[PDB]
Amino acid sequence: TTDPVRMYMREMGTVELLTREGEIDIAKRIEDGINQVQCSVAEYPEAITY
Amino acid sequence: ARVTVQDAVEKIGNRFDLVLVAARRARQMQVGGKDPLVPEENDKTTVIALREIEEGLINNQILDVRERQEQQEQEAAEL
Amino acid sequence: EFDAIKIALASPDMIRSWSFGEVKKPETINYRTFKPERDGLFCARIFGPVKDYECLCGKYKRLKHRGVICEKCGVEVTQTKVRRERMGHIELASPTAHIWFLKSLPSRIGLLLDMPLRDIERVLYFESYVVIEGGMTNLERQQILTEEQYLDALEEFGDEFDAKMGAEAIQALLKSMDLEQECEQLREELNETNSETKRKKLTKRIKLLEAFVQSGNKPEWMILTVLPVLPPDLRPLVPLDGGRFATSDLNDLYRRVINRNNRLKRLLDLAAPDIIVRNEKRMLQEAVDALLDNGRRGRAITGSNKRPLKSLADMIKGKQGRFRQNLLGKRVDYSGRSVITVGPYLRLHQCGLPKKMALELFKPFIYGKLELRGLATTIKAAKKMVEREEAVVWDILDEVIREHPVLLNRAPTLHRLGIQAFEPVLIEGKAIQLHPLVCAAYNADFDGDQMAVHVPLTLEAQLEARALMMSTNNILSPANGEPIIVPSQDVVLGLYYMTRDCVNAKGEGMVLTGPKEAERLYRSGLASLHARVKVRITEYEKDANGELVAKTSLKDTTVGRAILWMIVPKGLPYSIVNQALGKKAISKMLNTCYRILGLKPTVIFADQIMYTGFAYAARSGASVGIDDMVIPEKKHEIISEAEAEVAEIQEQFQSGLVTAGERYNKVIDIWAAANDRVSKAMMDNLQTETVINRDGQEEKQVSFNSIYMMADSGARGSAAQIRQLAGMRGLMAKPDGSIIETPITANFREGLNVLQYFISTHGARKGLADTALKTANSGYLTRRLVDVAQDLVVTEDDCGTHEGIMMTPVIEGGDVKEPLRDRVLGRVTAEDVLKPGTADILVPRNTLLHEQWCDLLEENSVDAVKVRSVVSCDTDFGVCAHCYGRDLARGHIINKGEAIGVIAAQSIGEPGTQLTSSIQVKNKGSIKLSNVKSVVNSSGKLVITSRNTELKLIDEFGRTKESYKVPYGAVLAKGDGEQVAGGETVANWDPHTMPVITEVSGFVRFTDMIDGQTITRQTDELTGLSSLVVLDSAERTAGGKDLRPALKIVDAQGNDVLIPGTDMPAQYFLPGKAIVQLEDGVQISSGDTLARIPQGLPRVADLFEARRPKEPAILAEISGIVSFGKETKGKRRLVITPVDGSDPYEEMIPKWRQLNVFEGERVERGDVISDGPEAPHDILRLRGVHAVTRYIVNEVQDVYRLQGVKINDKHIEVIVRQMLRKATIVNAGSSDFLEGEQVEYSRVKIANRELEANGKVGATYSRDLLGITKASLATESFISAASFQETTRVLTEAAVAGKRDELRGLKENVIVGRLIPAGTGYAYHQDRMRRRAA
Amino acid sequence: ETLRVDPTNDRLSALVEIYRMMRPGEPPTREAAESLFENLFFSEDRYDLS
Ligand SMILES: [Mg+2]
Ligand SMILES: [Zn+2]
Ligand SMILES: [Zn+2]
Repeated sequence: TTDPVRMYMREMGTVELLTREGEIDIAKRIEDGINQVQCSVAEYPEAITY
Repeated sequence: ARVTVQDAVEKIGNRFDLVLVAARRARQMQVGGKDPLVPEENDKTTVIALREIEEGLINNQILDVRERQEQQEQEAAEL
Repeated sequence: EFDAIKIALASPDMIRSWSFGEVKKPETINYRTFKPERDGLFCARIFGPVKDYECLCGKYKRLKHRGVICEKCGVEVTQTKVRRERMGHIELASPTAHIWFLKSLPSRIGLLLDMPLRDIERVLYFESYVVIEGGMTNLERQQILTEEQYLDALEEFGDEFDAKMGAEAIQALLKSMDLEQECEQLREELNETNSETKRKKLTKRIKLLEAFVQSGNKPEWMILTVLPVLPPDLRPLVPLDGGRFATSDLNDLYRRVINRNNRLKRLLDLAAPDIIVRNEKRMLQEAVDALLDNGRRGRAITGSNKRPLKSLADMIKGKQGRFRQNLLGKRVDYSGRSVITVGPYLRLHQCGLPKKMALELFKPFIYGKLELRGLATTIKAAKKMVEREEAVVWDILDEVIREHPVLLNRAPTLHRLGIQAFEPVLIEGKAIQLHPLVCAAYNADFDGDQMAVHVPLTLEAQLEARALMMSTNNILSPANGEPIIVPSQDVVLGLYYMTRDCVNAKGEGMVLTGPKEAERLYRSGLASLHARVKVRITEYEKDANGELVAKTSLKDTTVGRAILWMIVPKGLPYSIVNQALGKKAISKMLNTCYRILGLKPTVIFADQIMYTGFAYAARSGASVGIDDMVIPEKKHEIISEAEAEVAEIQEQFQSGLVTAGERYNKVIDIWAAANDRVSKAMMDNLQTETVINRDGQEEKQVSFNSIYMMADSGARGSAAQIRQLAGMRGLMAKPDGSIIETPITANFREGLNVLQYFISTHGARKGLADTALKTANSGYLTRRLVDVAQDLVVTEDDCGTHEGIMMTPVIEGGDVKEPLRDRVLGRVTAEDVLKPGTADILVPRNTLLHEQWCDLLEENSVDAVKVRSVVSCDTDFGVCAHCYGRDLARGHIINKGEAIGVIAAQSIGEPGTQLTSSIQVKNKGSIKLSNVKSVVNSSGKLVITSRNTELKLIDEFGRTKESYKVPYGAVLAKGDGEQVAGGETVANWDPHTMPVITEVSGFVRFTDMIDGQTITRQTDELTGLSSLVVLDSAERTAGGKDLRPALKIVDAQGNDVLIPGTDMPAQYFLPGKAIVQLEDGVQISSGDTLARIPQGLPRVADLFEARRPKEPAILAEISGIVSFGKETKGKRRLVITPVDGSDPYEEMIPKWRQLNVFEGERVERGDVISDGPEAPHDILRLRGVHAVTRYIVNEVQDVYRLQGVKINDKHIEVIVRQMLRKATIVNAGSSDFLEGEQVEYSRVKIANRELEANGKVGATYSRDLLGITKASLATESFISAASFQETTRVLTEAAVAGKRDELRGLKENVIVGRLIPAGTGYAYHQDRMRRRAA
Repeated sequence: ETLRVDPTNDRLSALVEIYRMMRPGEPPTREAAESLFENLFFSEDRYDLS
């Protein structure tokens, strides 16, 4: 059957739930990402002077 | 009056060319380029056209000759 | 203005070329003030201004500008009709499959990529992957994957690999494909390899490919990139009264599409995860596919409503689409509608019409005459003058009516006499008065039915309605030459009362000088209306050449006949009024008057008949009453006798003597016998009951009962209904279709009790339900028949061919059902026909046969005539007039131009409402046997070895009075050519016993007959002759399973008896239950049995549709010796051995079923191999086109003449022509086509006659019959294939093909609104065709 | 004969077959299937003969 809401449910049904600590772990990965892009800004002097 | 169109079918055949010929003739009598060649009995130009067909003095050939004659008189009336 | 309509695909560059704006926002209009929102679905700079020549802001309000655009807000200041015209577009972010090229049954993306549709939907719904030209490493091109297989292929091959998913993948597939390389590939696969059904699918795909490349299309246009939008005034959002709006649901659809497109652009801005954008691309696919054609998904419903909304293909396709609701039939101004009524004071060229309708219809004519005559200074004054209805306008209206025909129309307009013109006579009243004789043409009774008037505005339409559609022109049906202005009910009663004779009346046997003193005697009251009287009448006749020869005499007639004689015109003889003049007789009277004196005396004669019929029906006082239905004194006696006989059968069933079924059959036979005795009692108690006296004792005569006159005149009803009023009424049938053993022994003059009436109610309700359903199906049959045959127009004057079919009379088993005369009357001869003395030319080769020529046919002894038929004509794109015939409202030959397909299909489908041993020779003559091969037996009789024998009873005049399909192996008493007598059973076959008769005479033996296996030993109780008889397939053992029992002959010497004349013996193979009566070494004679083998309207819509019959008659392909092959597969191999040609044909026959031929015989091509119905395909493919058109016309004329409805055969023949236009070519040759390609017969014919006129070889074809719902869509003109049937498949099939439509045949010209190339417009199209490209 | 046609053997595969054959396309679950077959013919709410 086509019923693309059900195809959406089956496409997302493979992704499983998170524990209450895995959210903090993903948030710390987000912190690592913004940390590394701000440290990438930290080497570039023209953005600083801008 | 004109109840059946049978005599006009006997003069002009094909029963469909009759409509076109009578239409052209009745336009020649309604738009005032001409005037009837038969006495009218307070008929409309339809019935007068069919009566001019039944008297034999109108068909496609006579209308073509008369129309070319009017065109030749226009060419003579250019001056 | 323009020529042929072209259709193709839409490139995104083409779509940006159409559109005058991108619709970026889903708003429609501003809510507070209702100005349109920029730039929503209703915009200004995209589509147009709201008001006539005015910007939206107001900077440009007048005609000071028309070219400018306002720079505050974009408005191109023009007419607002431009807003009806300019289109928009939507830039779709992700591409999207077009649902019409995805979900129609011959799917185009499906068999263009050669990929199954479920995998394509699996790609488009992001469930899988597909490789897109991913090189050659491990993965093929069309090889799909899954996600895990995609990770497999990516980790195993990191690069040189390409596989997307969704609409991008299908678009890359269609873009990547090189077409002509695969064209070469499939041509090689169709040259060397042969995989029959699969290569038929393959040659269909290569037909699609080389049709696609021949067009100007690209495949990736089947995926939408930029979606066009419709103009606003086609999807309007207009105010109703009350501040509430009506939107069309296309606004919902475009709002949803624009909304999800903006959402997908917004998601791809924010770099969404893959699950979300795959969700959104599936949603945008669903939104577009719901906009293009909602209903091929889960049926996305609208808001605040459960009802499913209406998409674009809902607006094209169907009963409510533009093709059938607003193009083929339009609602029309200058029309009116009111209840109809009689008004018998009219001549039939005129009808009544009300003054109020005549004022409302003819308003602009009255306006014109009033401003011409100066009574109204301006036209508003003319409006107020005709509004107040002042006394001066009625003379004006009488001037504008006088010679102006109106069109009268009844709503079921089946045949072409439903629209007729009249001249109006103004009526004080509100009901259209309609002339009575015309009403039988309309099928209009006056029980409240209401009719519609239309007004020819222009001058040509007035001349059309007078010359073609005036009521005095249509006095002959287009279905047959019978009069359709037949006098119907009161007038025939007035006649049948007027022309009759009672044995004693006033003025009995006096003498009269003419009709005038007949009228003076009747109207003074001295002599009665009907008394036998010698009068002097003067009849004229056409003896010389159009000359009225007068003869006068004293005819012995009645008074009323003489009074009617004043009304007969000059030409007719007196014998037309000397009989009783029922309905049949008065129809023959009008028919003879038309076929002699032409049109004008017949019209004025029909008017005078109607007047005198109504007048003397008023003078008749013919009145029904309760004493007018005489009950027989013999009624209750016969009912009591039958009530004793059913008690006899009741006692015989309670005695256990009979079973139930034979009891039931005996009881129903004796009740039918009692009903027949009651009918023959009541008829003799009605019709001769009047017995009176003159100059003697007594004398009987026909009765002056009221109901007998109303049944004998044929006015209303016949003796079935008179039977149900006087005698017992019938035997009713229960809802089973079973029929009750206790019939209704009470008529309506007596009472019916509750149970009898309750039983009768079921028959009444079944009748009503059947009339409703048959009305619907007859409408559908008419529609299919006209839509298969509007393209056919009489176009050429003559083709000059020698083709034709063979008209013979249709006698079959009984007497004549339709003679030779009224079949061939009206047609034309192909070759000259000759007298029974040969080399005597009675007609030349091609003359129009009229009634004197059929008189010349009947004065001689002709029986069969070759006739030019329209199904075998030679003309391109029509039927030449000299081949068609003559039958029309006129009597002459058909004119060049007039559409006959439409009149033919109407005359077939119009009576669709009305639709539902041994030889016992009757007549005497001589005997003839065609295709007979027989042998004299020992008993002096004659046994027949050929089953094609046709028995003809030929009298002294050569014609055939009876024919009998002679069964195989009958016992003839007389031979051939001997004069036979009536009642003499010549051939007496055994119909329960299939004969195994021979030509030989000798000792019957057993060959390959093993006891206990192929044959059992039976010892008879009755006869006692024990024998070895062949058994069934279950009991015959594995040795003798395939081994068959055979019978063969020797003489006294032991040598094998050969057939006298040939060298083959008679070795015959017996089936199961074939009883061996005569054993080994037993003498027989010539032809003795070696053994014995004991035991409505949807018919028409099956014939013209030509559906395959359930049990087909099997027929031999080529003529040759029949033989058997292998045994016991469920089938057997039927092998043919032609003498000259190459033999090796064999056909699978399911060998359980009884065959016809024996193995020793020989069959002709097209001869039957078994019995039952046969497909028209077989008859066309084997016998010939003449045979299949004869088969259709004889079968459907059996179906019509069962009801007793006459339809001339021209109409059925031209529908047969329109069936078989397509024909597949076998040998290509010098032509361009293919070995399996289906192209129309007229197109290959003009190709060959260009090549065959040259020295090259032509293209041989195979004619192929198609049904009416399939020969109408397989057409070279797609609007005639899209106007009625399945629309989506036709538009997509003609959109992938780039097909060009040249308007070709009256459907497109009704669609596009120009003249019709059949009627008066034929001269216009001929002038244009002479002008066009010359 | 009907048992020889039938694929399933026990109660749970029967409920899984019904729950897969009423809401197709989605994977089944034991207690949801039990509540479904409860709510088809044997619940007082969604099924009623008067
Ligand atoms: Mg009615
Ligand atoms: Zn503006
Ligand atoms: Zn022809």
